Amino acid sequence: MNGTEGPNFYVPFSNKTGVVRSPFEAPQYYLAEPWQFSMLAAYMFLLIMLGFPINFLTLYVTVQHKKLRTPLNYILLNLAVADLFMVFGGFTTTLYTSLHGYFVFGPTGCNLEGFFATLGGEIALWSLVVLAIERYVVVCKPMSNFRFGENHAIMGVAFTWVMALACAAPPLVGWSRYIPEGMQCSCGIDYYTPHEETNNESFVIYMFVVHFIIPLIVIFFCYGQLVFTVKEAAAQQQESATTQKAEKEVTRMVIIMVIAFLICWLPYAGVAFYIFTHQGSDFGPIFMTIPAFFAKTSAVYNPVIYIMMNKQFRNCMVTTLCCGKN
Amino acid sequence: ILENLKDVGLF
Ligand SMILES: *[C@H]1O[C@H](CO)[C@@H](O[C@@H]2O[C@H](CO)[C@@H](O[C@@H]3O[C@H](CO)[C@@H](O)[C@H](O[C@@H]4O[C@H](CO)[C@@H](O)[C@H](O)[C@@H]4O)[C@@H]3O)[C@H](O)[C@H]2NC(C)=O)[C@H](O)[C@H]1NC(C)=O
Ligand SMILES: CCCCCCCCO[C@@H]1O[C@H](CO)[C@@H](O)[C@H](O)[C@H]1O
Ligand SMILES: CC(C)=CCC/C(C)=C\CO
Repeated sequence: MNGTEGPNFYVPFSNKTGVVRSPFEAPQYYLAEPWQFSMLAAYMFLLIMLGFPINFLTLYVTVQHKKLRTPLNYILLNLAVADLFMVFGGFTTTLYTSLHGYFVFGPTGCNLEGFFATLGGEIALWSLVVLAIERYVVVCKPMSNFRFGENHAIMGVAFTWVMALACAAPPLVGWSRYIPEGMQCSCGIDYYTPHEETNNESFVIYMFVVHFIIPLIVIFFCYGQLVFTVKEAAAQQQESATTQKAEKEVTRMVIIMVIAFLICWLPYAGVAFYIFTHQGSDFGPIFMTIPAFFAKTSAVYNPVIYIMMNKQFRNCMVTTLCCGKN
Repeated sequence: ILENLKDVGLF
């Protein structure tokens, strides 16, 4: 036995020496040296200093550049807002708590920081799915005589919020729960304890199938059809050097988007699957945060891939950052 | 497809 249970938490450290304390009441310097909490605070500072400007500037240039306010760009703005939910609802709170050594805001603040951190990551998750669906519908033209408009773009954003609420609200009402994870400074969905009072097992399964398998299949199918459509069109039009460049660029971006999506959620998939299955084991609190590293950093590199590598957005941002001329 | 690839920000 290598954990300590409480009414609303689970510290991954044995209490056979009597030093384990509540993560809501006292610093947790027995599961990690104080400098590791400082490095945890240092990494939260990095995500804030990089994640906020790049994501805020995306909303700013859209206000300034009329050509960016198109329906196909709504879901990109929804991506920037979701990243900001991760920055302020999660990153800033964790920077604060890590400087204390424990989660100072108690169980109520744990549900708050856990709801908005899960909501932010899920909106960004499903925004990448909706973006693939729209790009597949627009380019592959799978429906007969259909034009993507403003009402379809709004429903695409509303669909992400509904999927995120269908993913962060259940822990607040008794399906799974929010508890401090790893070094006990940030809160998330419980998959380290089989808390039968809230049915953690059926939620983790519903979490894995509906909110990871379904998104992964949809993204692979849509972008798979897109690369097929583009390569087919260019093959039937090899006299156009521009169409040959487009086929290469589109293929290169699809590989980058799919690989980045895997780097984001696959470590969180397997490592949390192992912690869930091989439960009650001697999970290092440092080992807990290995999947959280790749997923949380997506608040920084999703804007780089989906905004900064977009020609229309990058030109408007260079103009705005360079005082108005470039 | 060149026009639709620009609309979705892929080219
Ligand atoms: C794992 O580590 C520790 C040992 O298992 C545990 O800490 C102990 O927690 C108990 C309370 O559950 C503490 O008990 C108090 O101890 C003080 C001094 O020894 C007593 O004065 C105090 O008196 C009590 O309160 C009332 C009297 O006014 C009375 O109603 C009670 O019957 C009783 O007399 C308590 O006995 C104990 O000191 C703690 N020990 C240490 C070393 O901290 C941790 O909580 C546990 N970790 C977790 C996360 O649960
Ligand atoms: C960005 C601003 C973050 C504020 C950091 C809060 C520092 C935590 O201050 C706490 O005060 C306690 C009582 O004095 C002490 O035990 C410790 O110094 C510390 O845990
Ligand atoms: C398996 C588990 C406890 C959470 C899965 C998290 C994931 C891979 C995606 C969440 O949308």
